[PDB]
Amino acid sequence: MWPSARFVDDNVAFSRMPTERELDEVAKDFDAVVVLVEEYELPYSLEEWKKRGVEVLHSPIPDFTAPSLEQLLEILRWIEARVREGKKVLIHCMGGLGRSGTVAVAWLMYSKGLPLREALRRVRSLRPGAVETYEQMEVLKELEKFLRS
Repeated sequence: MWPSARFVDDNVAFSRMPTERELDEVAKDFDAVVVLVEEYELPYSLEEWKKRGVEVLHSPIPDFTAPSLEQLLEILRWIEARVREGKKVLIHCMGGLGRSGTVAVAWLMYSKGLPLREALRRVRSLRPGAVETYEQMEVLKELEKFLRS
């Protein structure tokens, strides 16, 4: 396996951004990637995934910002669809902590129904520093309120 990835369940992992040298490595282990980095901060084209048969969701979140609740729901629904297909999914931004950790926390709440406080603790046990900003925490609170409705 690609040990930079940390799995929050059997199918979904989060990590820092794979370099071009790591693409075949990640493609061996994952069938889909959620790319949270802006295109202009990529060192290769996302066509690199397509030539390897890996499905791509490109839903960028600017550095040090939170996704909207609607953006987070779109990403969650897409991860669920790949997982239902039996695929393994890698979530990544650049650093592997803030934006990717937020989506990882959201996935646990969304898929397992975990409360925010436990999902947060889980992901930070995996990667200390995950979910970096107040806005990232706040969209996770909004997601929780959404889900409990």
